[PDB]
Amino acid sequence: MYHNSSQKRHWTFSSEEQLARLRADANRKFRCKAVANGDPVFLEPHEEMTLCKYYEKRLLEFCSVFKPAMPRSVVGTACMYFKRFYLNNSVMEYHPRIIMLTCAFLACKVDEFNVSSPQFVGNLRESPLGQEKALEQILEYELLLIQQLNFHLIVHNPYRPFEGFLIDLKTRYPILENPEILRKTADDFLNRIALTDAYLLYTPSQIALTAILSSASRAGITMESYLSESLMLKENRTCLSQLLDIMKSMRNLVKKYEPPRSEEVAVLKQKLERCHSAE
Amino acid sequence: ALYEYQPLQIETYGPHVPELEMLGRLGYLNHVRAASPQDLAGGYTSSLACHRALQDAFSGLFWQP
Amino acid sequence: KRYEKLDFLGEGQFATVYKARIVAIKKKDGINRTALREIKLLQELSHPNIIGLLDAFGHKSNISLVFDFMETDLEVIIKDNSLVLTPSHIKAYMLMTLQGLEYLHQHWILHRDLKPNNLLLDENGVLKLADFGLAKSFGSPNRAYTHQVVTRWYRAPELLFGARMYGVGVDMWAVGCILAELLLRVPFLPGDSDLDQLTRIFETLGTPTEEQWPDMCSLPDYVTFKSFPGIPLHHIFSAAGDDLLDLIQGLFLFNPCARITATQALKMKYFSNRPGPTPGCQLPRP
Ligand SMILES: CC(C)c1cnn2c(NCc3ccccc3Br)cc(N[C@@H](CO)[C@H](O)CO)nc12
Repeated sequence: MYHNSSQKRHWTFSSEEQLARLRADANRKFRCKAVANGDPVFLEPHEEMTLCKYYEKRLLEFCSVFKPAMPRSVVGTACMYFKRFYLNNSVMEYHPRIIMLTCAFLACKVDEFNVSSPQFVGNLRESPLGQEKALEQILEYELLLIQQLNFHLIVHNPYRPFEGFLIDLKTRYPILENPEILRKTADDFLNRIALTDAYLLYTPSQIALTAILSSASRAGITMESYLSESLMLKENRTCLSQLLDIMKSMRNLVKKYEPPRSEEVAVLKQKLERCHSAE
Repeated sequence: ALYEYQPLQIETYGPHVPELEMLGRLGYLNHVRAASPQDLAGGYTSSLACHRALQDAFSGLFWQP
Repeated sequence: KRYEKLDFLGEGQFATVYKARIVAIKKKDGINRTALREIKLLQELSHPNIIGLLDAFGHKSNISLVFDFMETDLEVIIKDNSLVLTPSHIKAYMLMTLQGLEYLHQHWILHRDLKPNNLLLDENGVLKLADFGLAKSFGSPNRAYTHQVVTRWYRAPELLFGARMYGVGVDMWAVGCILAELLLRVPFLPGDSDLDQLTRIFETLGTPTEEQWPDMCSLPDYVTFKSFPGIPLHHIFSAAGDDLLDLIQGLFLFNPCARITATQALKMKYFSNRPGPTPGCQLPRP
């Protein structure tokens, strides 16, 4: 359960500034180690973030076309693994292309989506020799990824809380005649939420509720009473205000997210290949 | 020196979830898929799925890092 | 790593356990799925009656888990003959097992491997559920669970009939079998095959009817059995008092839905009656 999970205890952070501090610290540690081993080669943390966003998008593409069809919870767990790993590691020390595959591998294992290693690597759009090489890389990096996650493998996704909120709305909010028409748009919003840092800053229930209410606002339906009356927030107005602020900041997170640009992506990829060749 | 039962008091940081046996009486179960006869024979009921979904919907909703 | 090996404790098919300087270390597919299951489940649980995972390590696909060292286990207690199992000791063991199971079920996890050797005891008399290598999360409709879980002697009849979807009833039936073993000091239903296990169940407790188990015939491996009267429980357990018989009957109900949950068992009068459970310090040491 999330309310006493390791995700809440160690992997939900107070602010985006703390995440930026962790990423900058990772970048600075790699720079220190590379200089103490013996220049425009190094990537700056914002470039690292651009590459990480691009490779999270590739991870989503990989998990989408994965046969047998990957469960959505496995994809969420893999994306969370990627985010957590690159919170404390640099793309220069560990290549995101291998780390995303390792994240998907570990997520399939943890979420009990039994897929054999040959049929896991068979999903890669590469010749067999590349598939074996990638399998060896994934096996090498599996324990590293697990250690960098601090052996915290259970990831609480917003999908089950989303379903629970839909059940609660169907049962106790007759004003919302058919809550199901909120799902599609809400699902869309959830996807955008996945592209930001929101999964590291907000609870899954908060993310699901924000997606639902953003869908409702986009549909023109207002559901203040559901929060105040059904969810028991008229007795404690301060808690309702905090929830509203959480949701507004989450919407602002989605608003100010910037997708990576293709030319910057290509330049940064070539720079990262340079880093991994020189290293 | 005897034993007196005390319910597991764990903070959910969210709205109170109705008890499992009350889900049918309160109308929640009309919005979850009915359990098949094999499910019931094995001991699995739609009340369990509804209860888990509601518990995860309400867990940590009021929590600030 | 930090740990230097000191003694060899035990060995299973998935892993081998050795005591190290004081902790216990348990040793192309990659990291073993059983070890990952144990790690991912024990990292999300913190209860006094659930074993704690201190650390893990390894190289490449190899991995070793580190737990706090447990002095004994319920199997050694039951099989020991110099030890007397008073109703107070039995009640204490059941209480700790049921408290751990109630916490575990509250977090929607089935142990599915409950047996006397998987109930570990420390020097302070605290019982802990261990061996979460088969434990799984229940409550999700879109999650097919195999029925090979639970060792045959403790496997619930719904499992033996091929139940793919089940709930806490499997753990509670295992708990009832453990209680019967504590009372009799021998395994309750020592079947040598699935059919033999079902035969022993239906002969000791009577073949369940369509009224005791409404959808019994809908299970995948359901086989019609001849009708046994079943031995009355007070003859099997002559020393047990009426409250204990009530608890045992609740634990051994054939309908898994009607079978008593861990919370319901904890609320039963058997645990609140006197004598109370013995303190962990006064529990028998083999
Ligand atoms: C691994 C960890 C959970 C642990 C810690 N302690 N411990 C004990 N101690 C009891 C004992 C002590 C000294 C001499 C003999 C025994 Br018996 C047994 C055990 N049993 C293992 C295999 O050995 C079962 O396969 C599954 O639990 N696991 C553990």
